[PDB]
Amino acid sequence: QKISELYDRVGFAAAGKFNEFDNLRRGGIQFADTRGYAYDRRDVTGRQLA
Amino acid sequence: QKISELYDRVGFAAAGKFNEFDNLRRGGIQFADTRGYAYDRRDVTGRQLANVYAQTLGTIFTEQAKPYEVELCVAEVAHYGETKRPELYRITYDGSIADEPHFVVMGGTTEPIANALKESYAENASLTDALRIAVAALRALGVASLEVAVLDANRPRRAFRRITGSALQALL
Amino acid sequence: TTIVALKYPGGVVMAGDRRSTQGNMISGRDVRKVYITDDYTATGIAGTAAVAVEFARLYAVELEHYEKLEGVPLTFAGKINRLAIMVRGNLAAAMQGLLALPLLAGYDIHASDPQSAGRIVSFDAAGGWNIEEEGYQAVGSGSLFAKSSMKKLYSQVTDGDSGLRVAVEALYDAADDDSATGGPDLVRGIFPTAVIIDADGAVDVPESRIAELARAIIESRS
Amino acid sequence: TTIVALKYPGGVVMAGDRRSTQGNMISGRDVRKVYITDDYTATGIAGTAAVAVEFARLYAVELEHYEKLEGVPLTFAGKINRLAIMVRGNLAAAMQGLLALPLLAGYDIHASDPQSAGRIVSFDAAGGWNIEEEGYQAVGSGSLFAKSSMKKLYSQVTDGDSGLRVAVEALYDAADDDSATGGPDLVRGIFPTAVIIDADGAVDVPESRIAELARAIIESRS
Amino acid sequence: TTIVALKYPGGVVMAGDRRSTQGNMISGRDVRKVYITDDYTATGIAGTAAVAVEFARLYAVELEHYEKLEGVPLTFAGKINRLAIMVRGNLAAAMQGLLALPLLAGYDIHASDPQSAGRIVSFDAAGGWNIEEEGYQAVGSGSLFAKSSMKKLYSQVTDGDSGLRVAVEALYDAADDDSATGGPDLVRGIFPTAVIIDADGAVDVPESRIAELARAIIESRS
Amino acid sequence: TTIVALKYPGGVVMAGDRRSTQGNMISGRDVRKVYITDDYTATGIAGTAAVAVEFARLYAVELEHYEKLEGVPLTFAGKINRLAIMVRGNLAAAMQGLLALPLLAGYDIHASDPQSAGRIVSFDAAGGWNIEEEGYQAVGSGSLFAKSSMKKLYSQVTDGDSGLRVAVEALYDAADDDSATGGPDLVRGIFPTAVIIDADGAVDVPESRIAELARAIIESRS
Amino acid sequence: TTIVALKYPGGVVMAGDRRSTQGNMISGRDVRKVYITDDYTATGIAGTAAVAVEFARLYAVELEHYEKLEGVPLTFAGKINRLAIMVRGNLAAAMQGLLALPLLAGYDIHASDPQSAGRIVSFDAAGGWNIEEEGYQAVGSGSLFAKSSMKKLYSQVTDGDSGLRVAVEALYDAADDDSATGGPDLVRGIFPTAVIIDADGAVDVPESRIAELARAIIESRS
Amino acid sequence: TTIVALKYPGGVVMAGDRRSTQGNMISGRDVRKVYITDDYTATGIAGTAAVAVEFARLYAVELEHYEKLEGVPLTFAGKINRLAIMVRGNLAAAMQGLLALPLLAGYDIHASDPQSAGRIVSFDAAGGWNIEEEGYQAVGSGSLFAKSSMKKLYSQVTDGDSGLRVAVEALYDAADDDSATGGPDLVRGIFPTAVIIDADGAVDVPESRIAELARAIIESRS
Repeated sequence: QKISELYDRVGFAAAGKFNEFDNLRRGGIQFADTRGYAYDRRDVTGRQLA
Repeated sequence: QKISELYDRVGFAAAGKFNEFDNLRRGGIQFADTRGYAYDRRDVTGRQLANVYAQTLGTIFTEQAKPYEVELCVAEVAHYGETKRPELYRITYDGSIADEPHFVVMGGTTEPIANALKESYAENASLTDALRIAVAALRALGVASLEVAVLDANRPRRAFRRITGSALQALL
Repeated sequence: TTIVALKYPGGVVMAGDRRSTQGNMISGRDVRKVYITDDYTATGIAGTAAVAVEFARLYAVELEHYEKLEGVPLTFAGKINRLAIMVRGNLAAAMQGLLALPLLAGYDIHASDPQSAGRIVSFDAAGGWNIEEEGYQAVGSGSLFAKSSMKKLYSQVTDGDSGLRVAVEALYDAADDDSATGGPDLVRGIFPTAVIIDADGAVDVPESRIAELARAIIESRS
Repeated sequence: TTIVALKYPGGVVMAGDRRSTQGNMISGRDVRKVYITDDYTATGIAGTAAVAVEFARLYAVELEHYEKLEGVPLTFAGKINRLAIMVRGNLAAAMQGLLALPLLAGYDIHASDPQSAGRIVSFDAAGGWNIEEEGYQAVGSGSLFAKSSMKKLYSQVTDGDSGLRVAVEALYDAADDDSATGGPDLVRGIFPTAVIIDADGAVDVPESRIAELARAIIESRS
Repeated sequence: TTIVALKYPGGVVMAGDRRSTQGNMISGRDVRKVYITDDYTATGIAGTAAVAVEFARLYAVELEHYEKLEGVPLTFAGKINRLAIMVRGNLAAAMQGLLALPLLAGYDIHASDPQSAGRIVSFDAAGGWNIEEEGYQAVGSGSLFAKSSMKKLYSQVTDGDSGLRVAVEALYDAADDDSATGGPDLVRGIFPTAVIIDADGAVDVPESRIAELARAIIESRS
Repeated sequence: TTIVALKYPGGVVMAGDRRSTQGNMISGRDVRKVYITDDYTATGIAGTAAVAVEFARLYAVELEHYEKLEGVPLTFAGKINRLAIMVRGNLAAAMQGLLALPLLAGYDIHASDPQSAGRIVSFDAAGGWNIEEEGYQAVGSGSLFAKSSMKKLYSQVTDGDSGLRVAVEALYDAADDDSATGGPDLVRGIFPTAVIIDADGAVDVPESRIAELARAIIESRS
Repeated sequence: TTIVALKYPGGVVMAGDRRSTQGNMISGRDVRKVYITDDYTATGIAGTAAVAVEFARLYAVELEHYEKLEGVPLTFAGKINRLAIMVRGNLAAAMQGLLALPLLAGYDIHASDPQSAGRIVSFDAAGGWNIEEEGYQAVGSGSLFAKSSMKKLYSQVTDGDSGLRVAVEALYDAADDDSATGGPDLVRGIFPTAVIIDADGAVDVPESRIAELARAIIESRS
Repeated sequence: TTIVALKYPGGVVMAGDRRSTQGNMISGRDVRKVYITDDYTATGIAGTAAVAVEFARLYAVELEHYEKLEGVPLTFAGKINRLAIMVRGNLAAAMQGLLALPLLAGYDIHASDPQSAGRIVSFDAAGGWNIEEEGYQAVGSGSLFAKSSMKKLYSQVTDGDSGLRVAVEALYDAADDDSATGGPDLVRGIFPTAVIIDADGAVDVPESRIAELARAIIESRS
């Protein structure tokens, strides 16, 4: 797949080499969860992730 | 050997340099057991394993000296008492992964075997017919020097099962 | 504290009282002890309030995290395991006094018979767990009175609503015989909280229904 | 020590006494225990004086730091969380005697109804927090007398000024029944400190207003 | 051990189990724990077996001794007092582990209404006593389960026989949830012992009646 | 708890009771304590329930893991060794109270004589092991009563079925003289669990057979 | 040490081993632990050797003293009581390590049925006593093995001689499984001692009979 | 436990009993305590069974490992040293109770006189060692009785067989005066184990020879 949920209201699409864009997908998922746990869900924004 | 059990319903075949493909075999066995212990047996899938090899291969090639002259095929069947189509994935030396609906051919000259299979393949062929088709397309041989195994979907837990010796001779 | 959970044909119900104390002193009149950790599991936690709310929060996060990574929820078995590992992790602090015990109610979508897909699971301080099969469970200081009440009242459970009434009554008897468990406060209008899980997921029982059941019980005893 | 906080229609008020002791010995006659941590929150801290002033300072720094990095203040929920994490961090030293408990008053700009956007939050030594909903809170050695005073006086609270008078009176009764809490010193002219937060932010009540209220109370009791 | 006692219209009934343990080891399968201390009082004793049998014996001796000297039995109040003084006397040894708690059932001949002349009295380790007025009492390791059973079953008590059946059932549930209390042994034919007191004095229930009641309960639960 | 194991001509049998306690309180009426770790070995574990189930699970994983890597199961000697090393590893926690002792039954396919290829192995808390050669073994709180029963009953063992009956009887006497071991519950229909290993592998005895044997014993003793 | 006692139709038999140890060291190969305290009672004592021999001596003196003063022996009940009071008197020293436990066998001449006038009585360290009614008893470090042996062998007891053989065998199994109990020494010719009591009083079994029984058992086991 | 070793003209002999206890309880009737660590050394180990078997195994491994790497066995001096270093390494655990003491018998092929190339070496818990020169040694709970027996019997030693008989007798006296040491079991046919080392290496004495010697001793003492 090339389209993915990142956080509650933040989505993600990519084009290129699957293993790499897929890897970024995972890294992005990772950052949001930890950030939300530390502060809160409504604090993670599409801007910070971008 | 070039065919191996990986997990309950996940099998593995390879072609290339034995020490390397053999090494991947071991790495794959390793990952599944730990994952199962942490979560459970039915959580390890052929897909996750197919993915791990590709990423590892790509990173390894980029940072290592010589690329692994290997070609991998990860196979998965459904569990006991469930219906689902067999899944075949082919992982190439660079990290590329391809989803195959019917058959995978690895190593040597793949064109003639792939074409012979293209004409002879039949879905829901029995074990004997699929063996005849596979040996025939492979010839494009003798009872000796053949490594044959199945992922028998009917087994309760461990699906992988080798077919060797006299029984194999009788079948062929 | 006291949290009861009971299966009924076709689902599971889980209710908890509202009091929180420090010694003999009543410190919280409206704590919520039963959370909806996911679309098919609710979790009650008895014990130290901090450790309790933290457990609930973190477990919900972990269930949903694996769900987002793998594209499919864990089986009920995996969920049981992760909760057990958390509980086992708090053991050192539980010996120091920060003990928190969870009671986990879920509805297995993968079970064979829908009428008995309900699931109740209980844990000790050492992380071991047990799948309850006599139809009900409870945790907290009032748990013994609640269980001894449900043992007698349980033949009356035939659906979602009767099961809910039995839950509320069991809580009423827990509170009636133990001072650390709060009963329905008719003056301030604070009633136990309840969660119902069936084939369609987990929903919070709206307060009015619990209010009516509690008033029916209270008038029955007068 | 004693720090009271109470909501009034449209805002919140927070007042604290001035004494600081060592055993039976009166060591500080003019300590300020209520800080304006930001444009919409004030923080009182009871307990060890060092740990208290440090908490207040560091928390203010952290709120404002995130505000400068992200270009927007945290929600009231995030603020509550960070304060709670600090408090939980001091737990080891609190068992060794260096305990400091904060009471956090804020005005939520994002709340739906402005007349009830006031917020009072209380913490224990273990970092757990509770959003007060009976309209008032207090902390310190005189807290019980202060709360029992406000329970009776609270129906008189109708605006910012009446709420301020009720705060000062509650402090007066705390001091009246506990020796570690200082009352209004008419001789030296030292009165409790107060902070008012409403839609327009947080401002310190100027001393004269507190002086007049205190003199009114003192003459009422004679 | 577990000894229940309940009033019924016109009398009192008192029943006790038969097991005696040392740790996890079952050492006595037929101990008798309920004595007829006199024509209108029976006494059960839970706790250390030696101290128990001694209490019962000595108390019976003292009641009858005063009766022979003065030509008239003590009032129920005097009996209560003497038992209490004995219990208070064993307190030093009870702290050393030799604790024995008595439950005293009697039928007051001097009471005004014969239908409520039944009497149940409970003691703590410190000699204080309490006249039970909710209709039933129990003592021993299974006492909580027995009381929680009788609370529900007690509306069925209407005469001597129904009261006896309720007693036996309460014992059955005590044993069902506690391992130190023995249930009816159908193999060896050993059943709880029971004493009935009414206007005509105290008589031991003959074993056959208890056997039939126990078999009825056991078949009801299958 | 009590787990017996005995060799019979041509195989081995291993049975275990079902109770699990906390102090005097019966907490589990249907625990399974005997696992089939592999096609030729079953493992019983007495002691702390958590540590027990964990041992069994992890050992099964390790046996099968080496089998998958090397393409051939370990010899019975290697299996004995790995189990011993696990047990030795839990020693620190066993001194802290989390003790778990395994009894390992296996059928050696490589032994010379098939009629005596059965194997019983016992372990202490310090990881030392011993190959039993008097034909039977047991572990748990009832082990002494079980062994003293099998010493007399063992001349009756002549095949798989007689060996099974002797196992069930030994369990019955363990439970008869110890309260921590549960006997056959005729009311709820819960019977000991049993595993039989012979030349063809390990199979669980289906419940009906154990039910009939237990009823035969119980009627024999009446 | 180990002392068994069993009733047979028409009488009672009481046998005891001969070893006395200090730690692992065998210090006495021919101690006599069973005394004839009077014409109808024999007394065995396990435990500290000094306290044991003293108990036996003093008790015999007291029985006979009352007999000389009153012209008639006490009833079996009185004897039981005096022995119990002695045992209760040694309790302070038994906590200090000087524990001695007696097992009392007697033949009641006043009983109604001569065939069941045999009597066995057991005591604990706290002076409480119990009249055994399952036909046999034992005391000492080997008592559990001896009782578990007699439970199986007891259906063979039909007269004085078969009862004697069963006694000797029970001792043999005690010694077989415990190292503090001596078995028949064939080399030095030292065998257990035995006393038989029936309608005609108490007599010591002459050594030859015990020698033959022991040799029969030993050849049976080879 | 007890392990004796004595030189005879032309060789060395080393024998050990078979019992293993836990407290007063006989737990193993056929343990082998004397190993052939290599073609010219045998090692006995007294003490904790686990630590003992482990020592023996690991030491044998190390001797043979150096032999494979260097193509020549260590001298008897090097062997002594390595064993000593192992023993010194277990010292921390020996203070905690896991003590194991080795007695090492060897035949030096490099010695000058073949008739006195026998070697006996004893160790303490602290790793120090001593080359025995009065002709014999022993270790274990019975060691003192064994040595005091060999001091008198040693003038009879003239060859391999007489030396073997003296060894067996010394063991017999150890067992005769200590209860932790097992003697020849004539009933089960279990006899001490023995190893003989001379110019041709180390061989186990076959059981029949030890059986005959033991029967000769036993008949001599009757």
